[PDB]
Amino acid sequence: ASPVQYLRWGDPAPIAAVVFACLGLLATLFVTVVFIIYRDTPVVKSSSRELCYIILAGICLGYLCTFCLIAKPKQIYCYLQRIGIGLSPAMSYSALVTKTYRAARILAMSKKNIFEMLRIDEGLRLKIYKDTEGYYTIGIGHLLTKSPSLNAAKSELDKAIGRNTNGVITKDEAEKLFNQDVDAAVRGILRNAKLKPVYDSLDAVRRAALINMVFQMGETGVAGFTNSLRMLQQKRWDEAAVNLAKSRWYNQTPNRAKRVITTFRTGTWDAYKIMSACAQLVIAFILICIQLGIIVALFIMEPPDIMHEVYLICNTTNLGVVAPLGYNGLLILACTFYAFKTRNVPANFNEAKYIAFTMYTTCIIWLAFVPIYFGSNYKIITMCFSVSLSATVALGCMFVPKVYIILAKPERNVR
Ligand SMILES: CCCCCCCC/C=C\CCCCCCCC(=O)O
Ligand SMILES: CCCCCCCC/C=C\CCCCCCCC(=O)O
Ligand SMILES: CCCCCCCC/C=C\CCCCCCCC(=O)O
Ligand SMILES: CCCCCCCC/C=C\CCCCCCCC(=O)O
Repeated sequence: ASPVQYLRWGDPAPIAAVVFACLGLLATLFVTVVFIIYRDTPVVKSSSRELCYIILAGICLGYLCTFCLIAKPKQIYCYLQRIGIGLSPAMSYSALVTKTYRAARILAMSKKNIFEMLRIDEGLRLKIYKDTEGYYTIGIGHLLTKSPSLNAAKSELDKAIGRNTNGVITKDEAEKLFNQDVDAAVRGILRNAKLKPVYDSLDAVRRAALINMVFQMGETGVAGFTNSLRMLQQKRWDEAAVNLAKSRWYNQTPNRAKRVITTFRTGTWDAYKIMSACAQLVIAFILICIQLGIIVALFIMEPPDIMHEVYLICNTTNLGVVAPLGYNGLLILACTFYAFKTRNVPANFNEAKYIAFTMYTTCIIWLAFVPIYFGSNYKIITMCFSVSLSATVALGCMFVPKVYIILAKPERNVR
């Protein structure tokens, strides 16, 4: 009848879900108006604002589902229940997986440049060899094993590549091996206090130049260029260029040092030799249309109907929940994969950090939703609270920090 009547009767649940949904709707409208009024601010215009609007619409639909699950005895409401509870997480996570996939592609294309730089400078061997220390190595100085068995080296190489290599790889396989080495080198940099301040206060190209220097001499040797590192930190490229040209490393390996110094100076890859926007909308549209087609197919197979109360009970069985839940869970898994592969990306004021934390919480909440909902005797209220909680964790972990930066730190809103 009425949630207030159920509160007066002794059930403090329907009116609570209504208040939750109303607060969520008000918060979604607040965040949307903030992001529209401040569309040209660098914090908003740096991400996919259209995909952000798609995610906001998903959150709003997830909150509106409570008014469908707690409504009057009507048929269109039994339809809109399934539509909303299937499309809200779909609408959010399709845009989210598009964003995370584009971020992962950007990261791969960024590492490709360092691979090309150190292929030009250091070199590469597609067959297994031994380093000067006498240990099995292949590619751009990638250690296979410290053990003295060529068969063990080939075993670890096959285990790392995933194919019967027989001691021979390709350039892309060598790039895959080189990505782990550059990750380890960056970790070694961020742990030394004589290299981390410069590394964090640089752009990508100069970070790559410093990585090349570390690959050539080591972190302890690169830490010797104290004055030049401080010049680079203070964005004094023209002076650091000369001070590096005065070095003994420049006189021992001049050809590579010239390119590294020119890279440090100009900030471009000119010294060496080396995803659309409307496409993301269409991809998210297709991913949402797949879920909508699932929903329509279940409408045709199992037509909605009132079973037969403030709860509009419908004939929604378990399959009509399992299939959309399954597709949304696959979306969540892909989202989590691509957001974990990009967890340390600092773009958009470290947006991927909050994205990854939100994806972790969503995975946990859904893994808990399965046995809680399916082993429950109050399924409508649990569905209400679960959808509202997922929308809430999304809106709070992803959009609340941005609105906080906009409406409280207007000076940090700079590229
Ligand atoms: C920071 C701003 C405040 C945020 C918290 C707002 C809290 C709102 C909570 C619910 C309001 C009261 C619910 C209405 C009770 C209905 C019972 C009746 O009217 O008879
Ligand atoms: C009446 C339902 C609740 C209305 C409050 C929520 C309003 C925002 C809803 C979803 C955000 C995405 C929809 C609009 C996108 C931005 C509009 C635009 O840029 O033209
Ligand atoms: C501050 C935000 C919350 C303010 C209090 C809002 C709670 C009371 C509002 C009305 C709830 C009506 C919900 C509609 C469901 C009843 C329809 C039905 O049961 O058939
Ligand atoms: C970007 C995603 C936009 C999604 C917004 C909401 C989606 C609503 C889409 C159309 C609903 C049509 C459902 C079919 C009607 C019932 C008839 C039937 O299936 O037999």
